[PDB]
Order: sequence, then structure tokens, then C-alpha cells
Amino acid sequence: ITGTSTVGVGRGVLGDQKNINTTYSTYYYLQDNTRGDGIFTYDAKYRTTLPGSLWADADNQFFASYDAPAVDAHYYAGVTYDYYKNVHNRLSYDGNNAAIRSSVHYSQGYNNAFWNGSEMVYGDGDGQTFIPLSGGIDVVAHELTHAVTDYTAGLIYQNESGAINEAISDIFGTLVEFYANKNPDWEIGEDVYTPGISGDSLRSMSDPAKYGDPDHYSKRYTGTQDNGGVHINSGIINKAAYLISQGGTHYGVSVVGIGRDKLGKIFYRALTQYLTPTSNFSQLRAAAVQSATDLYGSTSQEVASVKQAFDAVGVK
Ligand SMILES: [Ca+2]
Ligand SMILES: [Ca+2]
Ligand SMILES: [Ca+2]
Ligand SMILES: [Ca+2]
Ligand SMILES: [Zn+2]
Repeated sequence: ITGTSTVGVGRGVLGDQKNINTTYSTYYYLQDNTRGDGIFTYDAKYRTTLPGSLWADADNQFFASYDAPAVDAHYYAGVTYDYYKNVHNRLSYDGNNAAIRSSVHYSQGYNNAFWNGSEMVYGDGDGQTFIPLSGGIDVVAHELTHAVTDYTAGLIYQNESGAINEAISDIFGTLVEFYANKNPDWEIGEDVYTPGISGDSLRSMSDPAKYGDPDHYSKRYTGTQDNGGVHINSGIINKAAYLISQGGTHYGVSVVGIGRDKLGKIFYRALTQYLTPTSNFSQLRAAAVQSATDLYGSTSQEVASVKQAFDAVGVK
């Protein structure tokens, strides 16, 4: 919409108060004109038609419980855009400031959120397995990171390249969660998963086996479910990225950690310069080694740690 940029206030899914960028033109819309070609949030009104209606509000105050998921989808897409711009110098997901669109209230009792190739979509959850999925900043950044991958490596969604594609989304979702300093951790989706159980999450990067996902290449899933295990075998790469950052000894192999910032620089470089649509785990290892070589030198500690981490999860 064409109108005047302004700032409204609301409450997110977890009850926290936040300011959001809106546009005024008769109604106040969830349209943030301060980032790129804009961030736009739509109401899918419990249907599956997309994108639905651009979210309109009469007084620029978003404290209704129906407003919550829209507030957080809108706000956390702004934080993800800032992370990619300020840390990696990338303007939106295509690198040319493409508008970011999200729809919330998709379907009824829908336990998922996803990047469909053109925009983000978030269910409200059934209230037991999940609460509205846009309340998790790691979920929002995970999905939007699929858009970055689609415009760069283009990793196909199946078998090892799809597992890499999912791991990349977990890694960057976790880095965004650390960047916003929102009670950060190495788990995925803990803010919106099972509101009645404390301490759990959908997946763990620090110990993927806690939920039964593989943490070593010898335990990979070789069947056909989940497109060849894209959400299961991503644990092998998640564990490797956790080790590179944090260090540790895993199946007898010791890794010195180099921290999150270098982790993010190496993987972003590998993603935007060396991975291709059909890259497999062994090609990911070579891409990450080369990236760390480019940035820090072939005899750096950083290259050494990337090798040890992939050796520790059995990826040669
Ligand atoms: Ca209102
Ligand atoms: Ca957290
Ligand atoms: Ca998390
Ligand atoms: Ca829980
Ligand atoms: Zn994903």
C-alpha cells in the first residue's frame, strides 16, 4: 500500500511487548517500509488460499490474541533481514532487497511453518504440539533461510542435498537467535513446541541423538520417508556445525571451537560460493574447508577445526 511510515506497538505470541513498523493509509497495515522493498504480513484467516489479506488494523495497537502471530512474524522477519544485512552484507534473500511476505493463521490447527518458494507461511499450531509458529525466532529465521538457499546454492530438497539444505536453515536460524540475544541456545523450536512440557524442542544441534536423530554418518537414515531423511540426517551436519563453533570431543575426536561468528562466515561463504543443487555431505566438507581456507589460510586453526568436526561426525 502507499501511505505514511509509522510505528505501532503490540504483543507477540509469548506475551512480550514490541514496537513494529507499519504503514498508515486509512488503516494501519503490517507493512514495514524501512527494510529493502518492504516486509508485508498477511492474514490467511484460517484458510489455505495465499497470501490472504494484507494485515489491516484500525488503531496501530496489536494487543488482541488474534494479532499475536502477525506481530511476531512481522518483527522476526525484520530481525532476520537485519542479521543478513549487517553480518553478511546481503540485502534480503535474493541479494537485491526482494520484499519479504508472510501469511499467518494458515489453515486450522496446522503444526508447521514453511517457505513455499515465494513467501513464508505459518500455522497457529493445535495448542498442544505447537503454539503459533512465528513466536519462535529460530523457526522464522530457519524458514527464511530456505529462501536464501533457493537463490544461491539451490540445494534440492531430497537425500543428502536436502539434509544440507535443512541443516543450513537450522544453523542460520540459531545464529539469528544468538544475534537477537533472545535467550539463545543450540536447540530448534523450543519457544513454540509443546507448551505443556518444559525443556524440550523439535531438534537439538548440540546433541541430535536426544530426539533420536543421527549424530554420525554411520547412523544416517537410508530409507524414503521425509524425502530421504532431510529432517533426520540434518542432525549429522548440525552436530558438525555445533562442534566447529563450540568445540568438544565426539566419538573420540577432539575439536577446538572457533566460535559462532566464524562458523557463520565459513558456512555463508560455502553456501553462496561453492555449494550446488546436488552437493552431498562429502562436497559440503570440501566447500567448508575451502571457505575456511579462503578466509583464514590453509594452515589456520579454523581450517583445522572444520576438518576435525567433519571427521568427528564421520564425513570424509
Ligand atoms: Ca488494534
Ligand atoms: Ca532459545
Ligand atoms: Ca533455539
Ligand atoms: Ca515444550
Ligand atoms: Zn526447513
